[PDB]
Amino acid sequence: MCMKLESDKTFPIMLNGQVNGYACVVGGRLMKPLHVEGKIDNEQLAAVKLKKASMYDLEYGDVPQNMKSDTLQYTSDKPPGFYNWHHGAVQYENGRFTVPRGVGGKGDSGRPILDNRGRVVAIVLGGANEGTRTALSVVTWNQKGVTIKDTPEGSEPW
Amino acid sequence: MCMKLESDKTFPIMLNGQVNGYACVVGGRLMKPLHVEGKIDNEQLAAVKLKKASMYDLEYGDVPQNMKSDTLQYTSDKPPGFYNWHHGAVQYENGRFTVPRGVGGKGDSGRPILDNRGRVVAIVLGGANEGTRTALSVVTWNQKGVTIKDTPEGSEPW
Amino acid sequence: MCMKLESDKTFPIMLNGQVNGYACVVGGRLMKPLHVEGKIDNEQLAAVKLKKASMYDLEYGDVPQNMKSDTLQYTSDKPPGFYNWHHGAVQYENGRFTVPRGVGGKGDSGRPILDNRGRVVAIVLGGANEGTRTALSVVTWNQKGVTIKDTPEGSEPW
Amino acid sequence: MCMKLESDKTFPIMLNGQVNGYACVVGGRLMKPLHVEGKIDNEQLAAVKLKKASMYDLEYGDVPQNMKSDTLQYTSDKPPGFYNWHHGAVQYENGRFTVPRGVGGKGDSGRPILDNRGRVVAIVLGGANEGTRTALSVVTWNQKGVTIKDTPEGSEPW
Repeated sequence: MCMKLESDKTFPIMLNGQVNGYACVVGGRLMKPLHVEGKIDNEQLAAVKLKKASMYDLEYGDVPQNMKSDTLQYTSDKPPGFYNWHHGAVQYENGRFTVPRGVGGKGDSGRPILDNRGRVVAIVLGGANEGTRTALSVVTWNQKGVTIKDTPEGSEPW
Repeated sequence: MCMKLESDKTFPIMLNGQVNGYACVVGGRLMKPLHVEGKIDNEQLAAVKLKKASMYDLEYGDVPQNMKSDTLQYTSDKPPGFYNWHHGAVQYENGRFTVPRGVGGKGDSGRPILDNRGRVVAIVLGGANEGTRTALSVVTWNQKGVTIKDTPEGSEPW
Repeated sequence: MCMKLESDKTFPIMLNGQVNGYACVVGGRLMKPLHVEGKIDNEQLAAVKLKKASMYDLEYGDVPQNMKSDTLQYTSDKPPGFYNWHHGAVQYENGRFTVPRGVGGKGDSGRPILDNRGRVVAIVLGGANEGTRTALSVVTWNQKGVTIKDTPEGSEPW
Repeated sequence: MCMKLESDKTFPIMLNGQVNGYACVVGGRLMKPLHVEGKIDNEQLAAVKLKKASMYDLEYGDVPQNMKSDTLQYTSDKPPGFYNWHHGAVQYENGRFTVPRGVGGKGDSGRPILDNRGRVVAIVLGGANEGTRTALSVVTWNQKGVTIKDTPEGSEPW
């Protein structure tokens, strides 16, 4: 469903032995979290220059020679309820994302959140424990279309 | 229906003798009426510092970790029609909330008013007897999402 | 008959370790033993002031607003013998109270004795010890209606 | 199996909103960890005065009346492996207590490891994920029977 579109499209961040985060291409732009250290695979886009965003906890750069294809696409249209994920289902309510407790941790701090049509609405960065379902510190796009970072209080980077 | 959803979300307040008004938790925020005195039953949120909002007759505060299973999402979208309720059914004809004649009484002045899909649109404070189908004063949200009061006539605050 | 009627009428006293006595609501007044120590349950009824009658080994006070359905009227009329009781049956032969040996004991100081019509007739505070029929030191009401203290020799209060 | 066996003996420790650890009744001793902060439940086993250890990261005391039910015999007679547990089965291969991946989180820092005959063998404190399979820092009893600590490298309390 969602994993068949995310696979071979979202690229791991190797810390020389284990994955630390994930890097994703949206709109022809490669981006990966700033707090995640390591080297991304495949030589065709591992040498891309990334510039810091600091406030968004992201580093973004343009992937070359394949911007026409292999684009996840992004959309600000976010009707609440039942968005899919590589770890199952996340729910949208009151301007905030919720995931079941327990799932999520280190190594999952860069995965995108897709739609029913393979469209990205989110790039997960961190999470905060909220008792029964944990919230997600995440960059999204508001109604106008500008990137905004939503952080629940006390959110570690998973 | 509404009783099942409001269970384990609506926490009554006792005056150390008996219940004198419920307290609601909406949007990750506890709020109780100003005129309701006494401590609340659930001791986890009985020790939270509560800020006065005496224009709206509510003490409000932030829940510690009950963001899910006490969310009880609110929306300002209130189409005219019928809404479910703790006791019976309420209606939003002509921009006001009216209950049947005999229902409603002292000690029952914190009850939320839910939607068809279980979204709180109203918080009951008091009410007045406008013949049959008595209206009731209530804290709601306008079109822009800003909290307002609706206090019709000489509504005795129970 | 006796077990159903004494339910929600005999209010246990806790010394924060265990039940150690019963406080009884009769005639529109609460009364509990002096020699029992701890905190009465039913926090509505725990907050009332109790004044001491050291002559009858009691603390008595006015009950809260629950006038109706919580009277439990007492009877000065005492036909001899065959009275029901919480732990069994008592007897009123020769103006004294006799029980089978082995009943009662520490932690059971304050349970009432009911008549055939369910009206309370006696509230025990301790007990003597005869070989077969154990005696009970008790607060009863005289044939004129004035309260009296019937205590046999060697009444262990427990 | 062990879930029913250790029930009503493994008393949880409150973080004032949830459970952050477990306490054990071993040989009349109320054993709870020191890093697990908060208030222990009940009142019979909560009002006692505990004495810190700070070398084994436990705290101990005595029960006043519960000796009839304070029945959890500790035993150092320990063949290497195949021991039950609250969650699964633990293995003592190569002189080290071992568990599969993942299981064990916050709220699970104080529960005993039982024997095949319902005897307490170990009291878990923390763990580390390294080597072939993850290992546990735990307080146990050696061959001579004196209290001993076994701790891996980088064994933070989960």
